[PDB]
Amino acid sequence: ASKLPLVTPHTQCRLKLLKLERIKDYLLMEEEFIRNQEQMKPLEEKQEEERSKVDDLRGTPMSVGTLEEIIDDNHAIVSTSVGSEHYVSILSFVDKDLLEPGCSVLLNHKVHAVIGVLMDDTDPLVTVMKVEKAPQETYADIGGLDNQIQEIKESVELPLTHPEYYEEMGIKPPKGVILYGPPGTGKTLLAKAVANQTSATFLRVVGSELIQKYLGDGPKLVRELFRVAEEHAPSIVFIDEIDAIGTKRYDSNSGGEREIQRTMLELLNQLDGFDSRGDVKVIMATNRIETLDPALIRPGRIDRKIEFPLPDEKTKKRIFQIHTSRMTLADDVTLDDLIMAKDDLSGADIKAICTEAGLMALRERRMKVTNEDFKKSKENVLYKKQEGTPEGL
Amino acid sequence: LNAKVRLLREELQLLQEQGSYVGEVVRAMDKKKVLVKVHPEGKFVVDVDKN
Ligand SMILES: Nc1ncnc2c1ncn2[C@@H]1O[C@H](COP(=O)(O)OP(=O)(O)OP(=O)(O)O)[C@@H](O)[C@H]1O
Ligand SMILES: [Mg+2]
Repeated sequence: ASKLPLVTPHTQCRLKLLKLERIKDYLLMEEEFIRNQEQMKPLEEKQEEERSKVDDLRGTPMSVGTLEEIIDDNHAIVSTSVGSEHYVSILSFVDKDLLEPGCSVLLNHKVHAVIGVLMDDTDPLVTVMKVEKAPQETYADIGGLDNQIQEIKESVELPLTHPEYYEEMGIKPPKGVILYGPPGTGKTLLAKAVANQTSATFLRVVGSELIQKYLGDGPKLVRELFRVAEEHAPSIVFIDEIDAIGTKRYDSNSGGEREIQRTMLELLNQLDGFDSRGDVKVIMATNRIETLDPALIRPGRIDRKIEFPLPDEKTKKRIFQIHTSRMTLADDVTLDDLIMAKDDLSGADIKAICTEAGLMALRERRMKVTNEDFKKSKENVLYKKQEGTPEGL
Repeated sequence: LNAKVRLLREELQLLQEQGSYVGEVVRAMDKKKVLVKVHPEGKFVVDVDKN
């Protein structure tokens, strides 16, 4: 509460013990003094009737205006509801830390002096963008990533959890992370897991949502997305499917390509530009990283680049177990037979296999899923391959 | 009948009392105050009668 800034070594040290012991001693003195003085005289009546004078000063029918500009000398230009603007005086009982252009102020009825400020709604974009606890699951579900989980933790979680490690070495944490891999490997899953396991305001936006239909709205959306990310203390901004907005940036293009490029430039500036970015961490996922902009994924912009490979032999078993955990199975399931094939199977493919097997068991009315059911579901899932056989091979 | 006549005789000066604005309540707050939108005017932070 506006307490002294220790600014001692800032690492556990005897100097930091001494500065802290001193604060405790002074606080003990103040507490004893206030307690004894309250016992001697309550002063509750004195504290009251000052509020009565304040209420007298601010009449009964307080009007709601809109602060427009502070002349910085306890004066302001405030706009009434009709639209008129008045040059009034900011009285002394109004908490001036709340005043900012556009705030909803309370104005005196006769003299229009600023006599208070009203709280404002809490959804610029926060309710739309924030994900709350990720409905999917905690870190338990993710299977076989391990090293990628460790990298993500070292990027986003560790700075908030143990910052002393960074402050000791004097290095600032890595700026951002980009998750790249073939479609269906777990980028969004890991992002959601860290979102639900973290203590910071987590925001998610899909790149297709930044392709607005009106000029300048994509840039405005990115500007406001990063605007309500410093307003919410520590935050993590996860721009899923960046490939939609970021691209090689070929100059010779016409149409909405120019607007997409301008949106990308605004995002670039937000990631690293003239101003300091405060305390905000950026995660990005992209099935296709080779088509991105070198300026967009340059080191100072995105430090860490995590690769998500297709599950090979045992990660596959782990996902199968995880997705069949809450599902009764007959004692004839050859999950090893299912996974043994080198079919480039993805985790999303495994999830679809499990869901379809359960669905067809339900269709047949059975009470347990069978190995033949799993095999037929897998065959149906792998039926969605397409392409040409001889071509390319 | 007498009460009717008396009411109709005091009604002439009862009808010159000012009307009352009709507003839409946004949310109660504070000690006893309320936030009200008096259309077409702006909002107000008004008190509440003791009743
Ligand atoms: N290793 C894994 N463990 C558990 N589930 C997985 C794993 N890999 C993929 N999945 C499943 O894949 C489903 C698809 O979402 P996921 O987060 O995996 O996609 P993605 O890798 O981000 O894909 P895309 O690149 O298309 O966005 C998730 O619901 C999750 O159930
Ligand atoms: Mg994804």
